[PDB]
This record gives sequence, C-alpha cells and structure tokens, in this order.
Amino acid sequence: MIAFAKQFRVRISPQKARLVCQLIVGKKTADAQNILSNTPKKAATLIAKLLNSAIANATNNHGMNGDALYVFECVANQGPSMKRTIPRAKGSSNMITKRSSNLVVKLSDNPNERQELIKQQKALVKKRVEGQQKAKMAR
Amino acid sequence: TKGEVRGGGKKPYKQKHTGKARQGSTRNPHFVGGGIVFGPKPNRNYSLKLNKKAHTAALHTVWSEKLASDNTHLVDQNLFNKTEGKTKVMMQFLKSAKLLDKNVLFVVNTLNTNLEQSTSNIKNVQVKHLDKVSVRDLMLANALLVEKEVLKALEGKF
Amino acid sequence: KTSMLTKEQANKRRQWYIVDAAGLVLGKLAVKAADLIRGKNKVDFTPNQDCGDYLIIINSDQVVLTGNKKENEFWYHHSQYIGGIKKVSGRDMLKKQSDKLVYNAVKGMLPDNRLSRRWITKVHVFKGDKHNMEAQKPTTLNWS
Amino acid sequence: LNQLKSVPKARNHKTKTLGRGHGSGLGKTSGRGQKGQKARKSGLTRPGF
Amino acid sequence: MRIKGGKQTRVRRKKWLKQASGSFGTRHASYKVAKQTVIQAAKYAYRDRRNKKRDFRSLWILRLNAALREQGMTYSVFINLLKKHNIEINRKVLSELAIKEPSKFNLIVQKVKS
Amino acid sequence: AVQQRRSSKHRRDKRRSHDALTAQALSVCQKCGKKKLFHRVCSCGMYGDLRVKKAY
Amino acid sequence: MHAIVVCGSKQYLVHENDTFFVEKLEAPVGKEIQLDKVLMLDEKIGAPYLEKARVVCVVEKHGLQRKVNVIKHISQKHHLKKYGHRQPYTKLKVVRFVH
RNA sequence: GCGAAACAGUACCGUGAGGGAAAGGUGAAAAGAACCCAGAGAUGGGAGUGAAAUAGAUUCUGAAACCAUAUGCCUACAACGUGUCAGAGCACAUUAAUGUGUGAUGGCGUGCGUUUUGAAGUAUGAGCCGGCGAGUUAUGAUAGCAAGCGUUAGUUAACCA
RNA sequence: UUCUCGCAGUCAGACAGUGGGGGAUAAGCUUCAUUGUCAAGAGGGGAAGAGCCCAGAUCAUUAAAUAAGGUCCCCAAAAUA
RNA sequence: UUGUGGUAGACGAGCGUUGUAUUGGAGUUGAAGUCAAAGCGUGAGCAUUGGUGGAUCCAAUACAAGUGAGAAUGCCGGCA
Repeated sequence: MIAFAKQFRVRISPQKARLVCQLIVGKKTADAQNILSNTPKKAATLIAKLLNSAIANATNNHGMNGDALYVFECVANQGPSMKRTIPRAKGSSNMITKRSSNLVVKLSDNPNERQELIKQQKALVKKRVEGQQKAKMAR
Repeated sequence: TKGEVRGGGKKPYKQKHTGKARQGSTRNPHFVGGGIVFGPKPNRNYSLKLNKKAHTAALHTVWSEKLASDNTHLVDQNLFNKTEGKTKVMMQFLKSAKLLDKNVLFVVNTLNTNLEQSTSNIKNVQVKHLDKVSVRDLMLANALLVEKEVLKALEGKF
Repeated sequence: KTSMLTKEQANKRRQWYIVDAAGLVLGKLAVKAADLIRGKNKVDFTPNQDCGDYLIIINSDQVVLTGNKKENEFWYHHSQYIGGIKKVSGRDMLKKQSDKLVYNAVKGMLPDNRLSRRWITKVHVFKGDKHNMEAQKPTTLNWS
Repeated sequence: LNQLKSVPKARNHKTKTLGRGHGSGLGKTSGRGQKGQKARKSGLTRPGF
Repeated sequence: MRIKGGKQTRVRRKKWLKQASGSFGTRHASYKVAKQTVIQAAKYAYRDRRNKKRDFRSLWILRLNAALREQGMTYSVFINLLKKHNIEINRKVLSELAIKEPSKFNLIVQKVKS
Repeated sequence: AVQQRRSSKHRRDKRRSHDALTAQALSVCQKCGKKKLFHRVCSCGMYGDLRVKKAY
Repeated sequence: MHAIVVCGSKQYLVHENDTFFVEKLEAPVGKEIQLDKVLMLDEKIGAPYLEKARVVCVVEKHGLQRKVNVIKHISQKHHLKKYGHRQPYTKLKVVRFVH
C-alpha cells in the first residue's frame, strides 16, 4: 500500500512544510481536506492538490477503499536550493539561498503496514545469515 | 613548478585586515592551480653502472644453467628450412615437441628467412641472435632450441 | 577467571524503626542513622538496590550540647540576595527546628549522591511522640 | 629464480622519508630537533662558517 | 605516475568510526572528535583496570566488616585472629560469598574460636 | 551579540518545538455542503445560513 | 556440597553442576583434571593449605578473552602506542567430587 | 593533465594595459514513459516500452557530512567533554558468539595540535564533510652494507654498432 | 664513563633543600655551587597540583602481603590505657 | 639472567597503495567501488556474508614511486 504522490521542486522551504504537516500526519482525508482548505498557510493549496491527486490515483490507478485511508508519513525533502547575491551597505554583499522542496506523502488503509518493513529487513538479514553459514559448509 | 605555471605574482588579499591564511600568491602549490615541485622529473639518468667482468660471469652462469636445464635440445640449419611461413605445421611440430605453454626461444647466427617469416605471429615463440640475446631473454623462455654453430663460438668466447 | 560477585536485584524491603535522642549526642546519632540508611549494616549491600529503610526519630529537642557550643558555633543559611546569611545558635534551633539541624548534619555527613537525596528523606524526625508516623507498626531499635 | 620468483640477497636497506608518518618519527620535527636555523629552507650554512 | 588514492583513507576513517558507537549524537559522527573520545575511553579503560581491581578489595573488606561488627568483632581483630592461630588464606570476596550461601559461615565463625 | 561557539542542533529543535501550531476550529454547515471553520463564512458565502452576498 | 580451589592466584567457590572459566592450565578439550590446591570443601580445612583434598573437573573448551584495544598515548607529546589484547582461558566444569 | 575534454582564453572583472573560472558520460537500439486518470499546467500516478524504469532524459555510480521519519528502550529535582566498569529493567536472537540492542542506578572521570619552564584552559586552530596538500632529482663526495675482480688489477669517458 | 666512526639535539628552563650574591641576609624574585624532581615519568599522601613525601609501570587477571600515609562518618581500614 | 615509562632524539623490524615483469586464480553463476552485519588480527591490516552495482580484479615475488592526510587563522565543492 504505497499511494504516494511525488512533487519534485516547487519553490518553498520544507522547514515550514514539516511544521504545518505534523497536524495532518496519521489522520484521514475527510477531516483534513476541509481544514487544509481553510488553514492560512502558503503550502495549504499545494498539499491539498497533492493529496487530491494521490486519492484519485489510489482509487482509479490501483483501487482501494478510501473510507480508511490516512496520511502514513510526512516528508519534505531538501533538494538543490538556488544561490543569489544581494548587495548591501559599503559595497558589501551576501550570498543568500532560495529553497525548493520535494513533496511525497503515502496513504495507508489499515492500522498496519509498518511492521512488515521490519519483517522484510529481518528477512534480508536472515538470507545473509544462511549465506554466512554456507561459507563454512565447504568440505 | 612554482614559476613554471602562468600567473602574475601578487597578493589578492591585503596583508592586514584579512582573517584567512596569508595566501601571498594567486597560485600556490597547495592549490589546484599548480606549482607542484614534487612530481615527474625528466632529469634522472635511468642507468646504473655494471662492469663487463661481472656481466660475463653472469652470462657464463646463465648458459651453464641452460645446458643444465636439459630443455635445450639441438636443432640444425637444414631444419630451419622446409617452410616459407607456415606456422601451422611448425605448431604441430612444437606441440609434438611438448611446447605450447612455455616461451620458445631460437638462437641463430645465419639469419634464415624461413624462420623469421615464421614464429612472428605468436607471443609464445620468438627468435633472437647470440649477439642480441640478454640474460632476461634467456630466462624469459625456459625452453630453447639451440643451433649447432653457437656451441663452439660460445665455448671459445667464455 | 570468573569468581563473579553476587548482589540481589529488584529485591527491596524497608521497615519502620524507633530511636530516642535523650542521652544521644548529635554526632553519634548522626553516624548511626547514616550507616543505617546507607546500607553499611547489611551483609547483602548493593549500591543501587534500595540500601535504605524507614527511620523515625523521637524527642530530638532534649539533646545535650557541651555548653558554650550552643552559642559558639553558628549555623548560617544564605538566600539568593546579598546579606542573605541568616545565622542561628544552638538555643535558637533547639526551640525552632533541631530536627532540621540533625537533618542538615546527616545530609552533610552522607555522600552527595543522586540517591542520597532519596536516602535523606527516608527519616521522619519529630520533637514529640504523638503523631501519625507511629501507626505503621515500628520497631524499637534504639542506640542503633 | 624466474620472473615468477625473484628475491635479492640483503638489499633495500633502511630508507627515510621526512614528509610523511608520525608514529615512527619523520613527522614535523623529522629527527632534527626544533627551532633550528636548518629547519628553514636552504639551511646548512657554508662549511667554512 | 599519478594515483588518486582515496579508498584507503576512507576505509581507515570507516574503521575509526566503527571503533565506537552509540555516543552522544554528534560525537559518533565527528571523525576527529570521535577519535579523541575513543582515546579518552581507552584512558578510562586502563585507569579503570587499575581502580576496579584496587576497589573490589575495599568493597569486600567493607561488606565483611559490616557483618563482623554485627557479629561483635572488628575486621582487623579478625585478621589478627587468623594470623595468630590457624592462618587460613582466603579472599575477602569469598568470605562474602560464604554469607550468600548461608548455614556455612557458621563453620568459619566456630573455627575462628581458638 | 555573537556567541563564541556554534549552537547545538538540540537547542535548535527544542526551541523550535514551541512553534507547534494549533488546529482550526470547525462547525457544521447544513444547507451548504461545507464543513466551515468556526464563526466564519462558508465557501457558499453563507454565514449562519444567510445568502448575504452572492456566491460568485 | 562445594569446594574452594586456587587457580593462578585466585580462589573459586564452586558447587556442583557449575561451569566456569579459569586460566589456561594446559588441558586438552574434553579431558578430566584433578585439582589439588583447594581449601574448605565440606567440614574439611587445613591450616596453611588443605591436605588430601582434590576436586574433579572436566574441560570443555579453550577460549580467548575479549579483544581490548589498549591505545596508550602521551598527548601534546606525540605518543600514540597501540596494542590489542586477548587473554587465553579454559571453560570447564566439575563432575561429581574426589577426595 | 595546455588555463581550456564544451562555441576557451569563453563568460565575467576594470575604462585600459592586464586579470581570469566552472561544468563529460541515457539505454543495445530512444522505442525518450504511446493510451487513461487527477490537476490550469508543469507534473504525478497507472498502463506501455524495454533484459532491467535503483535503465525515465534529474540519466555510468551514488559514501561522508547535511535534513527528516519510524522498530525496541530510556528520559521532564537535575550540577554532567555526557564515558568506562559494574548494573538491573526492558526488547530480542547473532560472523553459537564467555549473544545482541537501550541503559534506572553505583564508583570514578576539568579536550586534540602548537610552541613550549610549564595549558583542561579565558594563547592560538579548527562549523562539518569530501577532495587536495608540502624531503624528489642531477653531478659528486663521505661512510656503511652487499656484490664482482684481484695484487702490473680493474674502469672505460666521450664515442660506434 | 676509555678509543674510532655515523647521526644529531642541546646554550629562552623551572621547583625545592643545603650554603651563599644582591636586595629589606623581602618577594612563587634574580643569579649561583651541591643534592633530588619535572621537563622526558604516571601512581598512592597532601582536597585539588611538574617539581613536595613514598614512589620508577609490558599487558591482563572479581589475588595476597606491605611503604608513605591513614583507620568517628562522608571515604577503606582499632581498639585499649 | 636482564628486562620490557619514555620527549626531542638514535637504532631495528614491519604493514598497506598505484602500476611493470612473470607465473596462478576468480569473474552476468556478477569484477571493481559501495553501503549493512553481531569476525580475524600484537599493530600497521586481512576476511566472510547478503542486497545495490554492472565489468575487471586479486593472491605471491621484485622494481619505480604525483607511495601513506588532523590540524598549516591551508585551497576547493556542498552543507549548517
């Protein structure tokens, strides 16, 4: 159950995006769409459109319930920001940065879909332990 | 080196009122701009003195090893003929003479064209003349087919 | 190679005791309270397994001090402000708080350790013998 | 003694590189004390001095 | 003859990083500071291999002396009693473990009677 | 003023922790199909049921 | 019931059905060794050293102590001498008794 | 490595002499993600392509430091370069290994160079990571080791093949 | 510790005692001769530590007997008169 | 038997890296480089396993080293 929706480089600081989206992580979309359409934040429309596209993809492209989906995790990645020079007093200058962001949010259907990650990590370390065991099995 | 790179000698920084290192040059060997004084030097001799007496003693020892190696069976001038450049029959000969893997060296003093047109397609076989054979080349083969005229000349040379 | 020492873990027990202060003098009662709480009297002492028990001290006010000491050595407490030193004598503390005085003495007598603050509050000190702390069925362990 | 096996007889004696290494000397002092004139580049004044 | 030579240094730094782990945040990811903390921990280890060996003796002596004074006789007089008659060599830790196995320290305390 | 040393990330995150944002107050808007934030107007332009102002 | 043995310079109070590590005493794996420098087995003690008292033990493996990294250094004076330490030992257990 | 693997002495700097950078990599063949969904679109998601889409044109690769979130644990009366050894408690089960992961608490613990009489220092240096970064060679000499020759030896320099 | 050969560093030291020079027979003062220490070497006692006292370390060991010093409690060891 | 502190400083004995000479091996059944793991090491270092990865590398001996990185208020790139 991935239901992700990547964004790839809208110009906004992810520092504020994380801060605004703790309030929606782990909760459904019906109670979140109204509040995001009403919250006074710049990234509100962005995240609302992203989650709408994610829901549309989940229902159409894959096909799931919808009544039990909720935000699995926040992440607002730090891609290449852009550097510009600004002049100041006494013929001095500073070299300021303008931030961009990658936005991708997964949607989960059950109270689960976390533990199997640990299960498969344990599996890939097990296949290592049998691999190591077979090393000494040479005769 | 320092003066071998292009660049005007001058301080980009003022010697005072700067918190960075001294940096009294635009280019400095600890930059990537160059100035390296430790690199490839094209002035070595690439030669070491070796006396002819010790070299001749080494030749005597290596030919003694060759005669004692026993894998130096004799060949004749007439056998170097009978082919133009046909290595395939020569290859069948050499595999019938149990040499395929180890290098094979030919000694000669007459410069037969039949052998030189052959044995010049494979790295495992090569001919060389007594005046030009070196100790490394002798021990590069471990498998030599010796001609009959080098014997008396080598004995008299000592 | 292994002679590993054995100490109990997660095992604890604290009892109620009764001790007098009529003939006692501050130093000896203080050392006995300190090594009682501090575990210096248990065959199975463990530095981090509740070495302390519960103590009740009764009638501290009639403690005897060697004369002029009561007005010779002065007990000072500094506040956060300048001139914050409030200075008291033995006769003053004997009528206001000597239980706090022996409290201070045993706390300065005990190691300054993270557990010693929990050790130091294990003792209930009163100038009388009619209070609630006597309803826990204590034991008459005096001169201990 | 072949190209597959070549060992000399007691050669390659003790070498000294003063630019690298710090666990066996030859570091910054490089076995010649400290604050000497010879520490500066092109030391070793004229033997007649 | 130019050689980049980057793998050996990064392998050595990986080894230095792996020397210690679980440190206080930035320490377990700061190469030079991690090396210095590893050196300080080695100093701790040596100094402790001294101190703990010298302090086990004190701990055993105290834990015996507590019971012994609860039996009525001091530790030093006990050592003298051993010395003057029936010199029994024993570890102070083993006299501790004799208490942990009860009903047996009684044999010692009856044997100490000369 | 300037500190002699760089600030640890732990005070960065711990001090920023107070910047946690409260949630919005909502209501129930019945005639207009909206879950309107409390004591404001809805997307239909109806505040407490009145078409005071045109939708568009 | 129990015994006290002296291995190296250390005493060991060992009861029955107990396994333990001691110093390497040149014992092959799986062999039986009678230990004699013992004291206080069970109402049995000798004044200087206990006499006519032994204890059976069976070795099960040889091991090396945990590799400690002793890096002894003098700071600001360039001393950095490093060494790694593993100490041999033997893991063994008693069997029934012997006296 | 020529400054310059590219439209390089280019951009750019000064008004001018002069100064003066950086950046390459698709797949096998683009067949370069056709068709559908959402959105204004970029784009994303399906689907398809293709051996592979951790091959998607963001393209040979993708460590560190940098920024996040979560498995299991601890932590909101506490004087600490935050670690060692002991140590429960908890959660587990490996390069079967005197098991691992965190560590309530006890015992103790004033950085690394630098130069220095002597620095834990309020002397200096370091924000971090990565890369780079400073005893070579020529002609000789000195001494040692090793080898060769050998008491009218030995060596050839330059030079020729 | 004498001889030869090679490689050096070392001439900005400090502390204390013993006796001195100056000074105020003043200074953790300077300069000295001897003695030891630190530099160049840590530990235990002095609460703290380069020079003081006992000291002169391959490493490890859940061992014992001692030196200076210490044994009402912090903090480990005793009492008797 | 003597030891086995140790600055500067002297000695001895070593490890690792690049490539040339050769033997030898391995290699889409997956080289290098990579991260991850709960090894071996007296130390310079040497493994093993599993996934990324997509095509050379290593074992042994010599030779020549743009041959050994934590500091230079070092230089660059990115990041605070």
